[PDB]
Amino acid sequence: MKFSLMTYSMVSLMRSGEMNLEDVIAFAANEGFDAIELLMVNFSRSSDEIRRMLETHQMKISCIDAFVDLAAQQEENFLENISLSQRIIDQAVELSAPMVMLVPGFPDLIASEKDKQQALPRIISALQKITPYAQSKGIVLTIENYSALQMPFCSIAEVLTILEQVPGLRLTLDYGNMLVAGEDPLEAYEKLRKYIVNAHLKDWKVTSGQTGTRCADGRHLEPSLHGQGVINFKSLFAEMVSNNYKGYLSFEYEGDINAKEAVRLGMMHLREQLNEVI
Amino acid sequence: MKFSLMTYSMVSLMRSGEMNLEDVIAFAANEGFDAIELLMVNFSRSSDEIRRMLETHQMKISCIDAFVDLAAQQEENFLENISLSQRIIDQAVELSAPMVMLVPGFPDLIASEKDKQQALPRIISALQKITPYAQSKGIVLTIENYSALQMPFCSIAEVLTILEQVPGLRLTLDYGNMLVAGEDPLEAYEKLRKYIVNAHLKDWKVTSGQTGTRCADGRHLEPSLHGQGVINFKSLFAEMVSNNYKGYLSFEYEGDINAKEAVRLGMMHLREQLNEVI
Ligand SMILES: [Mn+2]
Ligand SMILES: [Mn+2]
Repeated sequence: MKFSLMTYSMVSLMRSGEMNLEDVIAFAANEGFDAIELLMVNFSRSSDEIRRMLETHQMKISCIDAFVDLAAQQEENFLENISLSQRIIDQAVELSAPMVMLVPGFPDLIASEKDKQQALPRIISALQKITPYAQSKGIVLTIENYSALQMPFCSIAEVLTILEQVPGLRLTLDYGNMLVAGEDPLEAYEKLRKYIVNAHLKDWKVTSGQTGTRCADGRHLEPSLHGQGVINFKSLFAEMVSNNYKGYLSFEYEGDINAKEAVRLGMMHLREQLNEVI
Repeated sequence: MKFSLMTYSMVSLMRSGEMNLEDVIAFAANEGFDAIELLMVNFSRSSDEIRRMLETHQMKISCIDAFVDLAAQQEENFLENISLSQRIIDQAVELSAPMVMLVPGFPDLIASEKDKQQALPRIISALQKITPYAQSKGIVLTIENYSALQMPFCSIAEVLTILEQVPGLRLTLDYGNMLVAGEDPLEAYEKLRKYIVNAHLKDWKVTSGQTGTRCADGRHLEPSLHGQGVINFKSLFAEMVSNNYKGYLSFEYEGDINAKEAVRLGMMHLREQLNEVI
């Protein structure tokens, strides 16, 4: 039951220039994380440089995350996105990360029911091409269940449909995203357990006005510090220990509290809950 | 002073299957719009049937909108995104749309201040290749000022810096997005007037909790029906009339009110304000 810190959780401070990637790695080390989950949106940093930072701070990468448009209808773009996915797998090899997580589409690019219906077999086809490459390189490929419901990979049923058609594909369960999709997060873990090799932990609190995140049941949702919202982390941890889960628990925070403070506060809660289970 | 309906404003009902594209075109005609502004996320609709729908309902396309990653760091992907942009221009020719609007990056793909700095010259170089192609096809190419501030095309200064480096490039001014960026919308119009060939009209109201849109000055923002928020549309209309603006005013709504109701309500307000000017 090791914890990893998503670099995406620190994106506010990376965007302001207050933290660079090495600062995020050093902060993860200082806060007792076993790994980082590295969001990769370009290859501008050399592998040598990242490896140096990891060695300096005695840190590992548990998983590399990327957004890739595997729903692309244009053949040349679709093919280049499969190629980009293979480049990401190569980066995992170079950086000793055991796993990749792809978000295989973009919500603004699905603008109708027909678009969603067409995106699904396209995404499946792409993953059927990418996963064998990942396997040949010794890398575990996952997708994440998402929060924008026009994407055909949010509900338990949607993610199961993909996983059952892509040999060897695994799942990063974003526990909080399941709430947005109208699912019970614990039931999602139970139904998808055999596929779950990685997990994202984030929390939500209910609001009165629009947020750009409304779950299927109508409740307005705002990112919450972990333990201050509605997600029951202890029940998940109890089931995971019961089932001898061996993956990482990745800290995700998408809110507006200072990112370092949010990590310190939320990890206090998550560690307390895990200790109650252990 | 003509009005166009963004098909994006109807995206909720297209995603739910309640409206198809022809329904949006017929709705626009029934509500007295001169045109639609068509969001194009794929080429799956046949040009012949779109043209048929437009003739049936006596409607036009004022502008085609698309999202393309012109900041892509990987050369193969970047070149294919230039090619995709040229294909979008070809669709504008096939559909008799006189104008294209590109959103030239994706906010989740800019994860640091360094990424923003590197993205800007990349986007400019792409637009320097795409704009002569548009010119060769008689199409006016625009970008839109955006709302996620990690993208180097949100402030007045950022948009002006791009426009002044790309001969013939023009601007779709999203009046509400300027408010997100901490600018005065009317001042944005005044400073960018010579480039503005299309405009998006949307409104915002002020809220207390997290929304995924925080204005640069700290106010949390919620999509508003036009006239119920803080954007002064009459001042803009007065200046556009004084300057004899010849483009379209495009109706944008990103909120959760039923999309047909939102069009009817917001257009009542906007037409009243325009009538007060004339
Ligand atoms: Mn996640
Ligand atoms: Mn707009």
